[PDB]
Amino acid sequence: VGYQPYRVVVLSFELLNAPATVCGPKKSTNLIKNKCVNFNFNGLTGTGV
Amino acid sequence: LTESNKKFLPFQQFGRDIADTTDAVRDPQTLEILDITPCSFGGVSVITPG
Amino acid sequence: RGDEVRQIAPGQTGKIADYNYKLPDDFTGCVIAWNSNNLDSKVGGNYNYLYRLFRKSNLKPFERDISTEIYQAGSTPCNGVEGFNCYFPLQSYGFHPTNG
Amino acid sequence: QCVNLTGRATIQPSFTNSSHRGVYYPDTIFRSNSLVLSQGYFLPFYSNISWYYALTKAEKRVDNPILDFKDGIYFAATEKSNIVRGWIFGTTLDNTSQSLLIVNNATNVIIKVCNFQFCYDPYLSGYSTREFAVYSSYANCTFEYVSKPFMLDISGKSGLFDTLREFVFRNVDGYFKIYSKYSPVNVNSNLPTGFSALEPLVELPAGINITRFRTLLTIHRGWTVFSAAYYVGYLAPRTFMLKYNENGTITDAVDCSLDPLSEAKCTLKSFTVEKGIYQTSNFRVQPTDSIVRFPNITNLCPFGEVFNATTFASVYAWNRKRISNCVADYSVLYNSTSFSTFKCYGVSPTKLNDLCFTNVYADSFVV
Amino acid sequence: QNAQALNTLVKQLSSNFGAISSVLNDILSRLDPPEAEVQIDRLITGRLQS
Ligand SMILES: *[C@@H]1O[C@H](CO)[C@@H](O)[C@H](O)[C@H]1NC(C)=O
Ligand SMILES: *[C@@H]1O[C@H](CO)[C@@H](O)[C@H](O)[C@H]1NC(C)=O
Ligand SMILES: *[C@@H]1O[C@H](CO)[C@@H](O)[C@H](O)[C@H]1NC(C)=O
Ligand SMILES: *[C@@H]1O[C@H](CO)[C@@H](O)[C@H](O)[C@H]1NC(C)=O
Ligand SMILES: *[C@@H]1O[C@H](CO)[C@@H](O)[C@H](O)[C@H]1NC(C)=O
Ligand SMILES: *[C@@H]1O[C@H](CO)[C@@H](O)[C@H](O)[C@H]1NC(C)=O
Ligand SMILES: *[C@@H]1O[C@H](CO)[C@@H](O)[C@H](O)[C@H]1NC(C)=O
Ligand SMILES: *[C@@H]1O[C@H](CO)[C@@H](O)[C@H](O)[C@H]1NC(C)=O
Ligand SMILES: *[C@@H]1O[C@H](CO)[C@@H](O)[C@H](O)[C@H]1NC(C)=O
Ligand SMILES: *[C@@H]1O[C@H](CO)[C@@H](O)[C@H](O)[C@H]1NC(C)=O
Ligand SMILES: *[C@@H]1O[C@H](CO)[C@@H](O)[C@H](O)[C@H]1NC(C)=O
Repeated sequence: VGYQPYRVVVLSFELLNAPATVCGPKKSTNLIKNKCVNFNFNGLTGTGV
Repeated sequence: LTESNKKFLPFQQFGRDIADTTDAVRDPQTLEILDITPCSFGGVSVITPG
Repeated sequence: RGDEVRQIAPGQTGKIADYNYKLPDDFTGCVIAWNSNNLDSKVGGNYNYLYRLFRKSNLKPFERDISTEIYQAGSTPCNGVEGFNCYFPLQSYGFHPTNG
Repeated sequence: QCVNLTGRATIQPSFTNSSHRGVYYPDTIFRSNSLVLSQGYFLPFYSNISWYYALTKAEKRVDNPILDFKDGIYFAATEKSNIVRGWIFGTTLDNTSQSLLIVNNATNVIIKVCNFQFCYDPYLSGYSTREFAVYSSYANCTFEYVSKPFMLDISGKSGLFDTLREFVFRNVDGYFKIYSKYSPVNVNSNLPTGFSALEPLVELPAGINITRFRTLLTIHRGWTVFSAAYYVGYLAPRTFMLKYNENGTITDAVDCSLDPLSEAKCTLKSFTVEKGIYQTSNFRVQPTDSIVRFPNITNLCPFGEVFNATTFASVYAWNRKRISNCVADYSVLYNSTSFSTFKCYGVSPTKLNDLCFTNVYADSFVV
Repeated sequence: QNAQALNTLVKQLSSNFGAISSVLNDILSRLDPPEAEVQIDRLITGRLQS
């Protein structure tokens, strides 16, 4: 070990505000409004109405 | 360290003060309460001519 | 396994850290590991150490799962038999003395 | 024995409200002679409390339904002759998954996290005594614990209740915490009104997933049940102001969400407010729903194809490719690779399932 | 003077104060909590000094 090959993959991320192309496996719930809730829009979280 | 008249709970070991300071500690070997006082005395003023 | 010891730490990801053992984010203590190829490897292969491979969701810190129910990895529901697209959730380590 | 009960007049609970009961000790830091604000899962003041009965008049009434266990519960029981004797905690309440059983017999309390097969109608009985008619077998077992009892002998008869027993159950970090307080009351047919603080009792390390629970009752056995009642409440995330005395015991508390007066008290960090007009803040409209909105991409990223290549690259001529329009699921490689190195810099590895990226690049080489 | 003081107090909310981002939302979105405490503490110190 030390003279044996290692396969290296490095991923570079780019958040930006353009439409998302790669996403996590999270499931999407139905949308509600007029109510103080916790939301998650394309990875952007927050709390409000 | 000095001798203290404070009474601890049977399972207590430390005593905390208002400003999150240790007041009295129970000796692990001889189960007696010893109060802790800083050895620095504030309020010393030096009067001197020039 | 030798390559999964890094997953025994607060805030790690992987099958070990997601399916069978998780540490709290405010953990206070020490983690100790050492190579045990001397007395945990058998010439024909030691297959008495098992790990979980499939679970519906990640487990909470210091939580244990013991259940051995068949895992539904496909659209169609399955039964006690494995069949197609449904697997036994527990898999056994393969430990040989000549392993790297 | 696995025997159903006959002659019960259905399960129909009544409702009431708990004025100021259910305050316990958050965390474990020692505090004395101070006022602190703490955020935790408390039982809010004047919250609706489910009420169940256990009496015979000659129609029997035994209330042992299956209730939900979400973020912990508050359990209280006005009692005479000790009909209530234990609880069942678990998620499926059968042989599939482990369950927690808390049972007090005539001399000791028995706690064991085990894999039970509970029957349809679990209950204890006593003649003399004849009990343990709640399960059939447990087989593989993990935990066991025996200590001093909490409840008294099932025999006896009176006209009014004598004791009130309050419990708080929580499940955090693989620990089953129990808080209790025992007080004598002379009430007739209701939960007492007042303030109660519950001291820590046990810290059992269980490490099981608990979602559902039910109560164990004692019948006399052609069977009769003595008069008893128990009450169920649910904890919710609130902010409380607590006062500690020199013993390190809570003596008073205010719920900062109850009304504007409690809001002013919590804002000013004092149990009494002078005459005037005070600016309050955060009128405690705490959210209770969490929503997620993600795009319509459903196909999975070809991580297996990328990692399965016959040859990757030379390090001096590393190959770069773009990944787009897929779902990043690292769990599909768990049976193949077992990454010996996985370090992330701009993000935390546990937040990858919650994030969406505009574009991703992948560089491959062998060193 | 009073209006300018209030406006400056509002506009100071976009300062990073040495954190990765001045937006509180995209720190808890990207960083796990015990790593996020450092950024949150820097932001708290700056906004409390203002
Ligand atoms: C601890 O041991 C010392 C030395 O034998 C003895 O003097 C002391 O009384 C002991 N204390 C306790 C609490 O046993
Ligand atoms: C606990 O069990 C319920 C039963 O459906 C399940 O939905 C939940 O994901 C489990 N929790 C964990 C942390 O595995
Ligand atoms: C009790 O009744 C239920 C249905 O009411 C039945 O499924 C169950 O088998 C009965 N108990 C026993 C021990 O047979
Ligand atoms: C709480 O319960 C007591 C006792 O029944 C009752 O008098 C009181 O009105 C209840 N609280 C409210 C806000 O109704
Ligand atoms: C209390 O809450 C329960 C929850 O279902 C509800 O059934 C009951 O009507 C409520 N009572 C009052 C007085 O709001
Ligand atoms: C639990 O009980 C059921 C019914 O008696 C049985 O089929 C099952 O095998 C039991 N589980 C175990 C682990 O023995
Ligand atoms: C109560 O349970 C304990 C188990 O530790 C046992 O030793 C004792 O004999 C039991 N007593 C009765 C009256 O069932
Ligand atoms: C379950 O029981 C079987 C047979 O008693 C035993 O071989 C196995 O090791 C047990 N598993 C656990 C997780 O206790
Ligand atoms: C609690 O403090 C009181 C004094 O306010 C004291 O009388 C009492 O003994 C203390 N509790 C215990 C258990 O000693
Ligand atoms: C690579 O792909 C081939 C065919 O698609 C498959 O048989 C093989 O198992 C894959 N390799 C790995 C390590 O999964
Ligand atoms: C995981 O890989 C091993 C390789 O020997 C294979 O035997 C097993 O069937 C695989 N599991 C699944 C669920 O494909």
